[PDB]
Amino acid sequence: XVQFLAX
Amino acid sequence: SFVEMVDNLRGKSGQGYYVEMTVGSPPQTLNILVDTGSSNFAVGAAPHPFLHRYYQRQLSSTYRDLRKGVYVPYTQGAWAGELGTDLVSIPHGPNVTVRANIAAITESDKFFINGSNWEGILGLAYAEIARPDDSLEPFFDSLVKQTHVPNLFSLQLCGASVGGSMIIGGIDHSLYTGSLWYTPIRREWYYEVIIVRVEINGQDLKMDCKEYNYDKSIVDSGTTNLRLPKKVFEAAVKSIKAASSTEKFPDGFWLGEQLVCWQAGTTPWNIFPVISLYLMGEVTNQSFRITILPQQYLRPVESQDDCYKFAISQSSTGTVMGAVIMEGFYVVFDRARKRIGFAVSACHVHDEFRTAAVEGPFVTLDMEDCGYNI
Repeated sequence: XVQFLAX
Repeated sequence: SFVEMVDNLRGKSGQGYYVEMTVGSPPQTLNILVDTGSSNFAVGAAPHPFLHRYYQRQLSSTYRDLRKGVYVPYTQGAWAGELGTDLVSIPHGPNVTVRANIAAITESDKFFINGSNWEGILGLAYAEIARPDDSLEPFFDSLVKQTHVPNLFSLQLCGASVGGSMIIGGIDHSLYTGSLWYTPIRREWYYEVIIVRVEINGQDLKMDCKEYNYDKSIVDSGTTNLRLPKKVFEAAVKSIKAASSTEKFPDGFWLGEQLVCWQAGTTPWNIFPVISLYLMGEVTNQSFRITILPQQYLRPVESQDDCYKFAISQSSTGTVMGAVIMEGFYVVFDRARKRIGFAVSACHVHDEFRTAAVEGPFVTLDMEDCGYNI
């Protein structure tokens, strides 16, 4: 796999 | 005293950890992935091929439409939806019910996972990084504002069907051994921290600490891997290869593009090195270090063969201390005192020869300079 916030 | 919150997390290895949350009235319970790397609470609210259930707003008498759309992009995936508020409880969490913001997810891209058992996400970070903006109060902020629950939570992520505990409002001493060591939360947005030194099997990687935190370092339960800035990743791989040189592996293994498998129960854990990150401490010029095992950074991919993926990977958005790091430790998100605590997890995967460790204090100078500034 999981790859949680863009940034 | 927190016994009823013990073992309240579940998951499939590499697919995050989730807690049950009950939304609306009459109750609708859903499985919610716990994400310290974002700040939006969002739940599937319409059919999706990978969802077996979802939030049905029209059936909740207490649902209030906020009449505003919301969109959140993550590293690979994204979702779009509609904002509202509703009653929310965590049945194996604190004994309270709060009115919280909820993003009802109506469309998504590469967000939900086939067979993961979770239907939403709980962003536990701070308002600064909430969408659409910092005025959308995150769940934990609502919890603390509306109730007596202390402004602290802790996570024990137990690796490999995985499980663990999210203790809300305190610390449970059965979940760790040894001492808790704390690092400051540098800034309340992500859970940002400062890494001051990195070692592979006790050998200093010898990079400028500014590289370790370019452009930030964060603790992120919604990311599986330990992710490192490119220059750091490249150096780390070189060092890990050298330390494990008694065995040969294809270049693609270190890039996560190739798996290597061993016959059931023969993985030579001992040929891979331990990895230590030193973190800024609570006292001037004082640090401590957390140390993980290959059991943490070599992840099982589900016969009579045990296949593994190297779960340290490259990042262009700074260091991400994901499950690879967290699975070694009981991690205390002490928001009230602006600090994050680490202790050896009572549940972490290890062997008869090595254990994850949290050790200190050490002397590290000029740690303030390690952090990135705009």
